Amino acid sequence: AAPLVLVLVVAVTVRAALFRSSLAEFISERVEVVSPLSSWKRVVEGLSLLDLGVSPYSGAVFHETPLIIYLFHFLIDYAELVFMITDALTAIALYFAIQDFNKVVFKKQKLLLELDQYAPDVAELIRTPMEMRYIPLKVALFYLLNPYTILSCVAKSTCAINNTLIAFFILTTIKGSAFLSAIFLALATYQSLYPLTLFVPGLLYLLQRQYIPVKMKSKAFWIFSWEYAMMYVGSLVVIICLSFFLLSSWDFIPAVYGFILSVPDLTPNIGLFWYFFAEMFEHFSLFFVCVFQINVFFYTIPLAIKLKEHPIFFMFIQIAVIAIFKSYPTVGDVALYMAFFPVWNHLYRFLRNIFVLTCIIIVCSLLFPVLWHLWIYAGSANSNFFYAITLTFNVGQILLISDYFYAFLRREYYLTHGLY
Amino acid sequence: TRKTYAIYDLLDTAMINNSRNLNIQLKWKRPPENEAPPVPFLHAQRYVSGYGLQKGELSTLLYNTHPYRAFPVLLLDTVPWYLRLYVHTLTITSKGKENKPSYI
Ligand SMILES: CCCCCCCC/C=C\CCCCCCCC(=O)O[C@H](COC(=O)CCCCCCCCCCCCCCC)COP(=O)(O)OCCN
Ligand SMILES: CC(C)CCC[C@@H](C)[C@H]1CC[C@H]2[C@@H]3CC=C4C[C@@H](OC(=O)CCC(=O)O)CC[C@]4(C)[C@H]3CC[C@]12C
Ligand SMILES: CC(C)CCC[C@@H](C)[C@H]1CC[C@H]2[C@@H]3CC=C4C[C@@H](OC(=O)CCC(=O)O)CC[C@]4(C)[C@H]3CC[C@]12C
Ligand SMILES: CC(C)CCC[C@@H](C)[C@H]1CC[C@H]2[C@@H]3CC=C4C[C@@H](OC(=O)CCC(=O)O)CC[C@]4(C)[C@H]3CC[C@]12C
Ligand SMILES: CC(C)CCC[C@@H](C)[C@H]1CC[C@H]2[C@@H]3CC=C4C[C@@H](OC(=O)CCC(=O)O)CC[C@]4(C)[C@H]3CC[C@]12C
Ligand SMILES: *[C@@H]1O[C@H](CO)[C@@H](O)[C@H](O)[C@H]1NC(C)=O
Repeated sequence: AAPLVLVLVVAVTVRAALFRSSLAEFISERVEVVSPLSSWKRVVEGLSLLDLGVSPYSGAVFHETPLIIYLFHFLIDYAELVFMITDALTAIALYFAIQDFNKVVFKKQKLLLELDQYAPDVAELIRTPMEMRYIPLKVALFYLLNPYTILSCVAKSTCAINNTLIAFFILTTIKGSAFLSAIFLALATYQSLYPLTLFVPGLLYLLQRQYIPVKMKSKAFWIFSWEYAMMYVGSLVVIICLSFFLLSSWDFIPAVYGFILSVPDLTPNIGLFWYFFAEMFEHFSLFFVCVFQINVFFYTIPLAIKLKEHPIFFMFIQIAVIAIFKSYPTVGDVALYMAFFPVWNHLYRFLRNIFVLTCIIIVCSLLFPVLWHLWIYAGSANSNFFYAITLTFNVGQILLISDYFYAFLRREYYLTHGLY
Repeated sequence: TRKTYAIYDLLDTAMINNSRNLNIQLKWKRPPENEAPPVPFLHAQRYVSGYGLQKGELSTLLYNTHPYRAFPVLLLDTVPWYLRLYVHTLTITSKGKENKPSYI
């Protein structure tokens, strides 16, 4: 579409202008924008180490997967072009996924309207094609022009690549394609361990699309679930075994996954793990790290229980929970679930506490660089200031996500029982 | 350099014995600038570049004061684990142009 092309052009131009600006070096070194598993300097360092005959996983600077090193061995040049293309590809995938999802949900709404399953007078809550016309465009616009995404791609972080993988998983899941969805979910789990939680939303959406009732007594559900699980596990096993042969050693598995799961760096971030484990008694370190990494995988099952028939909202909430409670969170990770906000903007009337939470999130984001500079360079602040900013930012994120969840539940209840 | 030394053989009775102690007195003051010996051909200094508590550089200056002779040097650096180094940023610039170490 013409507006999509215009948005893509604007985003690419802004990214290129910031690439050629003098702020590229400043952005590239931001702790909020880059992470120990996603910095570009570490990609360059791990590529340079291979030229010396030293395995890049023998040090403590390089923590990226062999696929990234293979991609950037050939594409060490045109890196900014690579990252701009990945951002544009993520926008395109999200656009088409949401465009198909709108049609699917409109067909469902028409079905329950014909069956008169809704309340007698819920005309205001009824979704119309006019209101859904520009939702796919706004989804791609909330991602391309998000300051978080612009910073994350100007800094040349692989977070953009992992976001592209998740977006393509969403697109393939929405467009059937169980095979391609499994491959893309395996690729997303390869880069970061946490995206494996999206297996349940993907399976639920595939079952709903193929019209298999999700019942314990049902056998078609078990057959399809087994096929999808085997496909996912095989695609992950094949990727692991193949990428073993790049350096003919298994040392990448520690340096990536043990790093993700054990949090050895303790380097400042927007997350909640950096200080908790810097200021921590060693008696309970193992117990608390186990609890904190359980926290991410904790909500997938109870969320599947409540949201069995609403798998896309379940996937959005899961992406948000991953981005919030990841071991090494990034504003780029946060920006992936803020691309879904235009989808759920029909829930606005039931949204409490939206202005305050948006203001808090904006304040925390703008205050991250200022308090980081005061702590690190000015020297007039402690780590306590940055810790407080991370606490407030994550509380705002959590309350915003729970607020959208509450609005969704309110709309479902009103549709089922009757709005006054 | 050709250096002249004065030897005080303590094993010689004709120099020191039980009847007297030895107290060597040397007259030395800082020589004027004209009489100062030439600076040694090799000396080095080390320092930290930058400010803040996030990033920096460990810079080493290696001085070759010989007017016409160039000699190899062997630099050994041992940096603790908390100062994470990036070897792709290692630059050796002599006389304003890049220098390629013979063995790294
Ligand atoms: C660049 C380095 C730091 C920059 C920091 C900026 C990053 C902020 C990025 C994301 C934070 C956003 C988090 C909440 C997002 C809310 C999503 C959303 O769309 O909610 C929308 C609600 O929006 C709001 O309520 C928020 C607006 C109120 C306050 C924000 C505006 C003032 C802030 C501006 C400050 C900067 C101004 C500078 C020049 C612009 C729903 O709208 P709708 O549903 O389309 O309405 C029609 C109803 N049918
Ligand atoms: C590989 C996937 C899983 C993640 C990365 C996204 C790719 C689908 C994109 C991102 C960057 C793209 C590349 C960006 C630049 C180029 C160079 C282009 O050729 C040139 O411009 C070379 C000119 C010359 O060498 O003289 C050919 C396409 C290619 C390889 C692109 C191929 C597709 C790539 C790898
Ligand atoms: C992705 C899911 C489906 C599991 C797939 C299993 C195998 C493809 C991989 C996953 C973890 C791997 C293991 C991870 C760690 C090691 C230790 C490694 O020994 C070491 O060099 C010590 C490393 C260390 O502990 O620091 C030998 C390979 C091995 C057994 C690996 C063998 C291959 C394994 C079992
Ligand atoms: C692609 C996915 C599915 C891979 C799944 C495998 C991981 C869950 C495994 C593979 C290697 C494991 C790591 C291998 C080595 C260590 C070091 C270990 O710390 C030690 O050095 C203690 C050693 C000892 O206890 O004797 C703590 C667990 C940890 C991080 C392990 C955590 C679990 C890891 C990441
Ligand atoms: C991989 C997925 C599919 C399973 C769910 C993962 C988490 C719910 C839990 C399960 C086991 C836990 C791990 C069990 C053992 C260890 C070793 C432990 O090693 C240490 O003691 C060093 C870290 C520290 O003590 O601070 C670090 C946490 C870790 C990786 C744990 C991190 C959190 C894990 C991965
Ligand atoms: C050694 O001893 C003799 C006897 O006391 C004394 O005359 C002589 O001066 C001593 N040697 C020196 C160097 O003074």
